[PDB]
Amino acid sequence: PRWAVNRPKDYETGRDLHLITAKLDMAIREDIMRLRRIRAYRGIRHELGLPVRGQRTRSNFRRGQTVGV
Amino acid sequence: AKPSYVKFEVPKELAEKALQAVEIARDTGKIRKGTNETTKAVERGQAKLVIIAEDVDPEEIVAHLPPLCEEKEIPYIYVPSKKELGAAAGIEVAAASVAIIEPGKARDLVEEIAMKVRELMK
Amino acid sequence: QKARIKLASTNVRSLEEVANQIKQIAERTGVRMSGPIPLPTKRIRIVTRKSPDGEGSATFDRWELRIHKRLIDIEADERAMRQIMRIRVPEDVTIEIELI
Amino acid sequence: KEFRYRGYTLEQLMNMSLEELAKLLPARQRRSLKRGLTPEQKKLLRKIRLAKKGKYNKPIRTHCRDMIVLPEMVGLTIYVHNGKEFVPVEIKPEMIGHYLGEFAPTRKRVQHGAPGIGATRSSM
Amino acid sequence: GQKWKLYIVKDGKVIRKNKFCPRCGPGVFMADHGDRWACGRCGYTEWKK
Amino acid sequence: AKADYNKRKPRKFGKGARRCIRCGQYGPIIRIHGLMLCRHCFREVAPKLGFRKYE
RNA sequence: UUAAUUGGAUUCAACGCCGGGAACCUCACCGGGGGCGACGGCAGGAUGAAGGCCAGGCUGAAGGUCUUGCCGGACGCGCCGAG
Ligand SMILES: [Mg+2]
Ligand SMILES: [Mg+2]
Ligand SMILES: [Mg+2]
Ligand SMILES: [Zn+2]
Repeated sequence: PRWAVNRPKDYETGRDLHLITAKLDMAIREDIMRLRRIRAYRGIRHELGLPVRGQRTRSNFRRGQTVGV
Repeated sequence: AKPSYVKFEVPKELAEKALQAVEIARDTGKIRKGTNETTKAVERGQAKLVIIAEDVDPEEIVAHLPPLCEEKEIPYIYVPSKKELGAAAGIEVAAASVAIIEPGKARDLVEEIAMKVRELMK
Repeated sequence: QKARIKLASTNVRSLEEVANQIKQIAERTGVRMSGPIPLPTKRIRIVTRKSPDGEGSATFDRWELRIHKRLIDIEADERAMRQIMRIRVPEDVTIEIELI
Repeated sequence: KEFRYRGYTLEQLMNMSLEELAKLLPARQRRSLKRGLTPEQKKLLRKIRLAKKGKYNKPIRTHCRDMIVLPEMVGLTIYVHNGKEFVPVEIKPEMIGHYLGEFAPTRKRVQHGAPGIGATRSSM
Repeated sequence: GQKWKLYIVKDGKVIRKNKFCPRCGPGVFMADHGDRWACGRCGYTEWKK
Repeated sequence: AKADYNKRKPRKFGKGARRCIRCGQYGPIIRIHGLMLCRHCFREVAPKLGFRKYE
């Protein structure tokens, strides 16, 4: 069925495709690069390494070292 | 209209029936002043007693009622002065034409003076 | 040929008085009346915070309002129908009559 | 290396009815178009079409951050309010199907300073 | 001041340059837009000659 | 017109569509069984309405 | 940190608390645009106050303002007290 493939309604050809391994990786990278070129909000969030889907960042998502006073 | 417009003389009876016959009708009637407001009134025949004072200069907005006198019945009289014209019917300002429609108990004198003006000059 | 009467009030005693009056009216006449059936009570419960501000321990009020009900069936007899139509109920009792 | 959105060139996208185009956008945009445009978006679209016709040679400034980018808007420059100012956006073909507000950030990037008094248990 | 003119009025004949609204009666006057009848209160898209 | 710049929009949902009938406050409105009262106002008028604290 | 990231509460007895799960409203913050002075009086005002509008500019959008002229008839924040 067409609703089971992992890339339906392709952005370039418009068809329903299933990708594996290197082609899948390069397709995902291309999608993120497209978001970055047009300077969209999600592209900036990808560039800065910050949560993309609207999470709060004051409490969790902490990855670093303690800063003293 | 304006004293510098020779229409006829200044009868005392015309003033008596034009000025002293509205105070008894002011409390039992309506008043519509203003040349522009009355112009629509006379044009559609809304007015009933048109007392045209000779106080408005120049002959710009006043040269509309005499030209319209022959177009409708327009029972009209003339007023000598304006200062008490507004006081007689209206408010403490200078009045140019106080039109009263359907006055109360002001029929005999107004009708007689209207007939007198009809036989006087039209 | 039968009438159904529904009674509801927030005071039990007034409801009992009205029911007893209807019962006696039926008794003083030749007419069969199914006894007053007690329907389940309505409870309206509201729980609220007590303090106006938010400081201090949290404590709650539990307010409750109770509504009692009764059901009476009687056969339509004009001699008995007029009497129950003229009985006067207190202002805190609701009555409704229908013919089935 | 040209631009194609579902296998369609830019010209083919230009000569499409609004209903035809909505079948190619994602679900959210299709629903938004299916419910019609708000009056403010109607006025903005009128100004855009007037500019395309060769009239209205003035900057196009707007408050409508929720307007969906359409193919006929490609090539213009629009100033979208971000809360205190209008920032310029140059529409590229790959922006079809996105909201305008996606290109006008509302917050400034954060550069942390030294933690102050009360930032740790021992600093109070 | 005073705005009552542009109506062709001579010694005894009064005619109005500005017509009245067909929705209303006489006395009301339109503007002088020249493109169309402003009508003052109702508005008309007529392309007055 | 100048008066049009003082009238509010007639909303039908949201916190702005409901006010306490006794004090006019927005927010903590009790909507049970048609009551429209603040949690503050309901405490001090509950006995008059016939409510009681049985337990 | 920021244009603003509204404010109250700091041991038990502050921190899923203010019934606080805020897309608009809520809203108290930030950027921008409009509106409001019963009642007394002062300039003013039917030779028309105060007020309202077809189209078109300014504008995020707006008779809000201006352009263009059409309306309505008795009050009057341009000024002082007061609300
Ligand atoms: Mg909560
Ligand atoms: Mg929420
Ligand atoms: Mg909000
Ligand atoms: Zn309340």
